Amino acid sequence: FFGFAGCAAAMVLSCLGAAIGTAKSGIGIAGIGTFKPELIMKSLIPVVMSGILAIYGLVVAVLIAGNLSPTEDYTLFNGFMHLSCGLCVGFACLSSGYAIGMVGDVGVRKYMHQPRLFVGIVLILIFSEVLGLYGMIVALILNTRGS
Amino acid sequence: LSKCKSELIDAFGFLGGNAFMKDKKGKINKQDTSLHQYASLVDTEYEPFVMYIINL
Amino acid sequence: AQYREINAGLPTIVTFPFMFAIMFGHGFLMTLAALSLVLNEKKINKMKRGEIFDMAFTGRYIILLMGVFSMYTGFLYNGTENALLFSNSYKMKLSILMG
Amino acid sequence: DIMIHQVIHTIEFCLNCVSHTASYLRLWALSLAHAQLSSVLWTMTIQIAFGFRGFVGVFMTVALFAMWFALTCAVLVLMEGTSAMLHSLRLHWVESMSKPYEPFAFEYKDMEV
Amino acid sequence: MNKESKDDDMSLGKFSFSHFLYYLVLIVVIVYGLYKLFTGHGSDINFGKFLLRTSPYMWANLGIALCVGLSVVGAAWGIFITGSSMIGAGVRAPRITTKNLISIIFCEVVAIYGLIIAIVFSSKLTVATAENMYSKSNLYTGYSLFWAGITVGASNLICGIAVGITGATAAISDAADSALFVKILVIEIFGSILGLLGLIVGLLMAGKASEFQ
Amino acid sequence: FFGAIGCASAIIFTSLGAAYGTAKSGVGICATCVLRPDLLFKNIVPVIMAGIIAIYGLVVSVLVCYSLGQKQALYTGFIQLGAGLSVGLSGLAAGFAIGIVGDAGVRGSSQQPRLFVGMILILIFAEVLGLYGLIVALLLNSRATQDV
Amino acid sequence: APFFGAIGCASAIIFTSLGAAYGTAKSGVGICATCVLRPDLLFKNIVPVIMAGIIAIYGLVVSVLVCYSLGQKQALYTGFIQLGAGLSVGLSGLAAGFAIGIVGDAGVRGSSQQPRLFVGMILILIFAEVLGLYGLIVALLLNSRATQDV
Amino acid sequence: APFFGAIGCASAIIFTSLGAAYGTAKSGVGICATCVLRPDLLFKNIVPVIMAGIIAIYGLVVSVLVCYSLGQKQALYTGFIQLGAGLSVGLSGLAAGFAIGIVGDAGVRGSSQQPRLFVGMILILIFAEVLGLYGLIVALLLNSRATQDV
Amino acid sequence: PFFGAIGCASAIIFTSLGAAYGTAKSGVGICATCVLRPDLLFKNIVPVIMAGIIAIYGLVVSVLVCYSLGQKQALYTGFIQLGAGLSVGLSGLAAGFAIGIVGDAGVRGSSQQPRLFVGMILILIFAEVLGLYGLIVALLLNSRATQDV
Amino acid sequence: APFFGAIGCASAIIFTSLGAAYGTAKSGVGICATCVLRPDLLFKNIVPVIMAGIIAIYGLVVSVLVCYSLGQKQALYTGFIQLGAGLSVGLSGLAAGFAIGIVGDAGVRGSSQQPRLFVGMILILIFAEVLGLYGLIVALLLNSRATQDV
Amino acid sequence: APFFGAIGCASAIIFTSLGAAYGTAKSGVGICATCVLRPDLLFKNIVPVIMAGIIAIYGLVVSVLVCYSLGQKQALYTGFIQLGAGLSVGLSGLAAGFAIGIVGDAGVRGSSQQPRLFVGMILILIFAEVLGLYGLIVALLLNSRATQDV
Amino acid sequence: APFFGAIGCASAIIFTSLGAAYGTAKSGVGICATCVLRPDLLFKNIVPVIMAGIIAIYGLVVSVLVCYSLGQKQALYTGFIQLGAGLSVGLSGLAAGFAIGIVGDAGVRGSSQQPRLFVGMILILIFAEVLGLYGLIVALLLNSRATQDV
Amino acid sequence: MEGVYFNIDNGFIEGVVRGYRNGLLSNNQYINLTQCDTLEDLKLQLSSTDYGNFLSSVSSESLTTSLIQEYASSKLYHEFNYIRDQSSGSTRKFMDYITYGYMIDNVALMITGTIHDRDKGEILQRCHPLGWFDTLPTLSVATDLESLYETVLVDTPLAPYFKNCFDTAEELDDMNIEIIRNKLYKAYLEDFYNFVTEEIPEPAKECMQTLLGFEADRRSINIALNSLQSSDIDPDLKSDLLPNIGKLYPLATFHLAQAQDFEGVRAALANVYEYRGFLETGNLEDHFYQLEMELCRDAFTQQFAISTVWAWMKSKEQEVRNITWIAECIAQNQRERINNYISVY
Repeated sequence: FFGFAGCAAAMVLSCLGAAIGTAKSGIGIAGIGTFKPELIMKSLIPVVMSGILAIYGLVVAVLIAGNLSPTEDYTLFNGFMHLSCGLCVGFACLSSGYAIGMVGDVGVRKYMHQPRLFVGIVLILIFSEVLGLYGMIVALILNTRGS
Repeated sequence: LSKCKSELIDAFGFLGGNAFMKDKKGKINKQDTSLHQYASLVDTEYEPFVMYIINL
Repeated sequence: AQYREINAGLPTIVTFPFMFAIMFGHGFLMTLAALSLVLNEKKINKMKRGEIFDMAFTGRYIILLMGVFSMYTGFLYNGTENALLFSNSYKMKLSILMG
Repeated sequence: DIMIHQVIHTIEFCLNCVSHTASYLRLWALSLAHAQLSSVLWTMTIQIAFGFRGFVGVFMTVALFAMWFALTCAVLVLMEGTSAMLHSLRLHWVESMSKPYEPFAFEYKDMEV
Repeated sequence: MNKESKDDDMSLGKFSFSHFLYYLVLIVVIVYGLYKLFTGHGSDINFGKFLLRTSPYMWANLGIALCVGLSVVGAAWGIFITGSSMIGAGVRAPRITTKNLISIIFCEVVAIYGLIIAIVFSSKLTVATAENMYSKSNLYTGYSLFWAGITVGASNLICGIAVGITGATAAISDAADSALFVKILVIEIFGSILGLLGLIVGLLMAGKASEFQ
Repeated sequence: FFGAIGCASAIIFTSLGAAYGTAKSGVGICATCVLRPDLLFKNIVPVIMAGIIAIYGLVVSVLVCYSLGQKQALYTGFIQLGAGLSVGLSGLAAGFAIGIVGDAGVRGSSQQPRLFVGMILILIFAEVLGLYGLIVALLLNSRATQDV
Repeated sequence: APFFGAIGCASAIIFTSLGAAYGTAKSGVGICATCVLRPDLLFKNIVPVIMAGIIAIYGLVVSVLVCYSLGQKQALYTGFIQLGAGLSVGLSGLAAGFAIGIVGDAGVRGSSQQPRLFVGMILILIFAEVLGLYGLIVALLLNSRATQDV
Repeated sequence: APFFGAIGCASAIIFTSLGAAYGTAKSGVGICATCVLRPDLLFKNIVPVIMAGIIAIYGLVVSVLVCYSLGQKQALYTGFIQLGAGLSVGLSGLAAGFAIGIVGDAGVRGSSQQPRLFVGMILILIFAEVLGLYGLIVALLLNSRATQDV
Repeated sequence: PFFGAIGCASAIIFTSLGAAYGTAKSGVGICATCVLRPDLLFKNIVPVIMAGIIAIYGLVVSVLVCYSLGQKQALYTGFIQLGAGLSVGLSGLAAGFAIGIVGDAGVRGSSQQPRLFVGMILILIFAEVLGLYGLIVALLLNSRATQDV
Repeated sequence: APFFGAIGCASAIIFTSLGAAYGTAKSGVGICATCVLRPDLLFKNIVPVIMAGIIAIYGLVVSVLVCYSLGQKQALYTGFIQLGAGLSVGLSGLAAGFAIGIVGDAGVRGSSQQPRLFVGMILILIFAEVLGLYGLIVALLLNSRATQDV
Repeated sequence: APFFGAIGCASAIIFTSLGAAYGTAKSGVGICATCVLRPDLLFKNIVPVIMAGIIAIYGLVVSVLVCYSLGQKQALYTGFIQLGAGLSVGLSGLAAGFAIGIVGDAGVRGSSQQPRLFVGMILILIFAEVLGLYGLIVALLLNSRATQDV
Repeated sequence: APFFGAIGCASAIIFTSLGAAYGTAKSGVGICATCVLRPDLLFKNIVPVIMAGIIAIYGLVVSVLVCYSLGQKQALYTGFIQLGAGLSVGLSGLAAGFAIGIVGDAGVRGSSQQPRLFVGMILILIFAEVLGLYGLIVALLLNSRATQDV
Repeated sequence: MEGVYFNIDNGFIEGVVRGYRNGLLSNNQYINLTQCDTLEDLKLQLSSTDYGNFLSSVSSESLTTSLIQEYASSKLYHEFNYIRDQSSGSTRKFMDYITYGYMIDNVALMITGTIHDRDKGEILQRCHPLGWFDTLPTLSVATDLESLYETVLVDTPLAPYFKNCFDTAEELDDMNIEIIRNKLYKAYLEDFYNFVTEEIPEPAKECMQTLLGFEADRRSINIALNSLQSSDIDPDLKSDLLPNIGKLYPLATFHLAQAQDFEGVRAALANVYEYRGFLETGNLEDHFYQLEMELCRDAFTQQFAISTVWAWMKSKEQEVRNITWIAECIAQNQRERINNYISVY
């Protein structure tokens, strides 16, 4: 029954990472007096990009919860892989949301100062969202290779 | 200009004297004090012969 | 404190050096250095050498009496001291009986 | 005005009565500490000084006795400088039941006059 | 067992120092307890030859109370920065800062979120919700309710904290005059779905631990 | 059997949160009351609203204390910890938010008589978090008698 | 057996993703415009995000190889030898991601004014990114002897 | 069998990669700060990052040598040896990288201020690798007895 | 047991960390003093070479402690070498920590006046006794560790 | 038996070496700072480093004397008096070195301006040496009672 | 029995020596600064260093008295009574030394300007010996009841 | 069990001596700092140190009374009521000294400006000193039941 | 980081400071006010600010001399004493040091002016939260270091004048308000880095480090340019030389400031500043105000931190001088010179 904590701890880091990223983007989108030209024109990509991190860990927690049953092979002890899968997806989603919030917090404020850096901030924010896929791919590859 | 200034200053340094010759190369100027100009009214570098540094 | 006969601290000259001398023959060097200050009181009173020698020269009588009384308690220690838990049974009640 | 003076004198006498006997126990501690610190070096120096007869006993005994007496005089001066607890306790606690720094100046001024 | 009285005193002592940390300086947390637990765990972990692990079965307690307490404790802390800013505006403007109180209901939904799962997490019993390893088997259903309620409580607390942080910046929404608060409310409305999706995905991923006869 | 610390944690956390909220509401009410003396009765609502949260922890602590000393077991000593922790954390968070909300409502009501209805509405609406934890603690404490 | 060793595969990309997130986070912060425009250093500043993500991309192969080598059932002998390769790539990816984050922040702030420091700042992250490759090589060498356990 | 010496291979590369990353970040901060005033000393100052980055090769070679000396059975004469032998070279490389970063920052700022400091900073930075060489020699001597598990 | 390898390995890590901090502070003081006058850079380099000599005691003590290791691992051979190595490691770390402040203060004070080089060289040369004392204590503790079972 | 009595011998030399290192650093900082502004007090300011450096001989002699009393075959009740006397001598040497460092720095800084306080700084600096002698005497008295058992 | 009662006797000298060292350092720090304004006030201000350092005799006498009472054999109930006297005398001497350090520094700084406050500063610091005398009497009464036979 | 009574008897006098030392230090700091500005207020401001220093008699008398009932051998029933009464007396003395210290320092600092609040500070200290007397009375009532066994 | 601090004291002062910071003169009001030359257009844009409440109560079209000083004194006293009186804890205690550091410069000049035998019957307060009759007259009337340390010890917390009085007690810095003002500006610049380094763990600050570094470099370049042509002593500390960024050396700032005239530290410090190669005091004065005005509106975007209140408290000094210069120039029938050159607000 030790494998239930690994499945329950899957989206706990992705939800706090996406909540901290959306709170960092919403806290960084307060300024600065003008909202017609640029905000939100290309600044909403960080909240929608970091929003799928909780859905990836929720889908991985649903797949790991559906894969783990009390009538399968559970006398090994071999149920330690659920903690590595859920913690692996949770650390990747929390690091992706934490990096997405820090990138969106400076990228949202950097657009009002100089308009030429909007393509650069969106270019770095688009590339920074690919960190969370490794925990979901490693969690699905780890869950596919076992029971 | 550092090799020609050190070779020309070392070669022609014995004409003026052995106590006023020193090794130097190039021309280093500063905003607080322009050095390497061979001034005769203010404090600056001096050599045994006439030597001027012109940078175009 | 400008009393003519009492009270000005007359018991401190006997209770002060006698109780102060019990904390210390280690008192022989203090009796010799205090005895040098008797002959050196005249030139040392007008010399003013050092900072501790000035206050020591002002209280030369207290250092002579306390230094002379320190030789008895200093030579008495080192009944007899051989180990712990033996001399402490008499040294413990000796300070209470003296106090 | 004697009401607060009576309770302050009763509480001060009750505190100083146990404070005198409680404060008087430092004599055996200081004497045992200085006597142990002197007898440790003397007992650990006399035996090493007395061995190896000849010139090694004179040079090692003189060099050991000089460094032993040199630290012993500084330790005795350190204990004599640290022996002001009887003057502080006699000036603070002893001055209440008998009657400041007036007794220390009066002790030196008593022998002068 | 000693894990009940140790986890209860550690849980009360952690919330006591954690609650007294942000309060006035009357007590401080033990900083040496992390290095002492790390050195004691690393020292006893290496020597001798053995695998360190705790072995409870269900413990029956922390799921329903931990879910509703973690959700209510997280939801109750979000309105502090929003109400201080909305009332902190004052007479500076009659604008949408006094009409943006819909985020306080979204932060108030985090109290019911997790408490409804804690209400649904107990069917016809209050000491044990399912079979335990004291007179029966299959204690994994009662074991997973603690991690499911802790994950749903932490997710509802993080969604309520993010909703309160979005509402505090959505209170004024403008650094200068002539500003609109709909842009901050649009981003603040996107953070309220994390509590519902995290509570539905957390409650669905945890199964059920009720109906114990 | 360790339900005594869980039963005392409700009144401890509710007393600490109500003490901090009454301290901050009394500090802000005392600071804002120096300007105008008419706003004392309007500013005194946050301390009385924050101090009413102790009744839920006292009633839950009395109800949890009533089931201790006459009947107890291994499975009947876990609901009191979560029931006390829920009302304690809800009362502490409600008092901590009610302190800053009472100070901001006291400053807004001290500025003009417009935000006092909003601060009184938010302070009157903040009791639902403590009422939900009190209802969850009463619901968990009510089912504490199944066998024996 | 206890089946200890499955946490090593999941712990590999944790420090690498945290190091790359700290690298892109520390590189994205700071001002990059002088008055109204820049020197076109926005195309030069995109290299630190790929350089910070390269440590996580190289660290993901160690977690994929450890996850493929983990399996459903394994003994304590292969599980004990299998665990440990992820922490070496994770610590080097976190340290190289932190040094690439500070070098990207100082090279981005100093690179905003003058782009002359991009020659050294581009070689600094390339010379610092070898820790993830060495940790992935040590994780591959440690995982090479953990297959076919009994 | 029971074994706990698997973390000794990544323990040297973790501290060596962290110290080399901290020294490379500290050298890149001073090189980036000194590159704004004088852009001539950037190529000369770029050598200290590559010179500081050579400390990871001792931990990588010690980790590969410690992992290569692992057999099929675990005894009480091989476990706990690679943790201390690799941990000594890891701590020596971490202290050498930590001193190399502070020496590289003050050597880069002082060398950017006045010339003739590159010989002293390169002399101290080149002389700071003796602790990593002695820790690598002690790690090789401790790693030489890690085999022959009874 | 079998855990004396970290204690035997930490002795060179402590002296290496103290010598690294001493070389860091000596390089910081030489870098700060070399900005005003670049004529005493060779005189200020004596503190890094003097601070770096303390690592040879922990390295030789670690090699001598590693050479005395037998073929078995018990609880009697993993307690003396840990304190013996930790003693020389802490003594080398404290001597390097004092040599860093002494070399930084001597290098910083040597810029305005070079007359303090005799006192700073005397205190820096006199502060190396902790590594020899910890090395002698590690050798004395290592001498009683024979006959390991 | 455990044979863990070496921690008391190592803690005395560790605490005495740390206190002597901090006292020598604190005395050398004020001596090096005061030596530049006044070269006449160079010979007078050297007393604090020599007085602070003498604290290491008490912990080294206590560790060397405690090392001989350990024995080739250790017991369970043997490592108590050496641990208490070693910890007391280590704390006494660390407190004596910590007070000697601030007393030497304050004595050198106060004696740099006016040389009239050399007697008070010399007596106050010499008066703090009784802690290491009392802790070394207590470690010798506890070491004398650790050789009769077994 | 284990005979681990040496920690209670050794625990007093660490806190007493640390408190006396901190009080002697706090009095010696302000003594050199107060001695510069007046040369006659040096000997008057030097009393707080000896008054702060005089508290070590209680822990040294308690540790020296409890050191000889250990011997070789001990009981299961022997070793707990001396820990309260040692910890109480150590914490009382450490707190009295810590308060005597700031009280001696503030009394020396306040007495440096006006010489009339020296009697009040000495009288205020003279009342601090009751805590160390009460803790030393409680440690002596606790140490006297630990050994009842032989 | 061996013994558990000395922890409360040591913590009572340790907490009372620590609270009285902290209150005496905090009162002597403000009294020594405020004594330079007003010479006539030196006798009035010295009441807080002497009034704060009398709090150690409760923990000293409670520690002497608890130590008088404990000999060489004892049971385990006294080591819970003795530790409870000693912990209550120690917490009451520490709370009384900590509450007396800030009021003594604030009273001594505020007494220099307006000399009319001396009765409020003396009544505040006299009303705050009863907190240690209540814990001393509870420690005496709990200590009265600790002499029935042994 | 974000999401780890729950300081209600910084949230209350951030909302109370945000309520006054909401209805304030922005960059569009300053740009429209500088280009405006009409009484209705100037009074209409400035009337919607915090200082425009006195213009709303007392309607006027021409800005007077006493009206700008009374409205600026009531706006600064209402913006400082109101936020300082309503704050408590570490936020109010740390916020009081910012007003005490600004009032310490006028208190040191009044203390030196009292010994200098100068007249004093009216003193204006810029950012000092205490009045010029309770704390300023007691410290200004006292001339001894013991009375200044005793008067500074009564205040909680201690002000920055205790270190300047302790350094000036031995006569180690200067015997005027110039060297004490430069050393007090250097110690005040180091105190912001010490407080920012101390509060870096609990609160997240990113704009306060860039604004403190740019304000420290602009304050060091302005302090070095202020001592140029004023007979500055090369041995005494009068240029405010210290490391705050990493590209400014003390020999380049003090050497180029004292008698060298070397503007290489400006171009070496950064290329995005207003002045990096200029040598005129007029262009350097507007460039220092434009560089100090930057990092103020961008720092106000982030909330729940003291970095926004630190730049917001410093923006009132340039906003009061810009509003007083624009109101006095537009009311006096003239054209603005320093206000027209500045465009960064």
